[PDB]
Amino acid sequence: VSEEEWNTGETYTCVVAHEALPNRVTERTVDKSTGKPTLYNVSLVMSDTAGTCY
Amino acid sequence: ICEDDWNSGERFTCTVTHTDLPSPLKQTISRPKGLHRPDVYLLPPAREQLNLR
Ligand SMILES: *[C@@H]1O[C@H](CO)[C@@H](O)[C@H](O)[C@H]1NC(C)=O
Ligand SMILES: *[C@@H]1O[C@H](CO)[C@@H](O)[C@H](O)[C@H]1NC(C)=O
Repeated sequence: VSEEEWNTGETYTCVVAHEALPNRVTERTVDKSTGKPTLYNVSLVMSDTAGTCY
Repeated sequence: ICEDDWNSGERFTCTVTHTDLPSPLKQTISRPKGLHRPDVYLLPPAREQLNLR
């Protein structure tokens, strides 16, 4: 894939079919931001941490 | 009155006679002479009640 088409985003999926896979088919995916990135941007927020929990 | 008077032990009488009922009706009132102290706790609102917003 041309380098302009990868630095946009563009999720690609690889589907394989084989006689020992569960539903006979599996698939993976990658884009610019998931696979081997140079930037990990977590942003987590916890809220109502006291709460009333049973 | 003054509050030492009701606190004293002296009784207080309300004396009324009526026309049809000629006899005086004595109401003799006093505080019952003859003790612990309270322990005020203050309990704060539940968490459930505040989660109703
Ligand atoms: C890094 O995290 C901060 C805090 O949320 C955020 O404002 C900033 O944009 C992030 N930078 C990158 C490069 O992800
Ligand atoms: C990192 O994440 C924050 C929150 O979503 C976002 O505002 C920020 O722009 C991100 N950084 C980059 C470089 O996109």
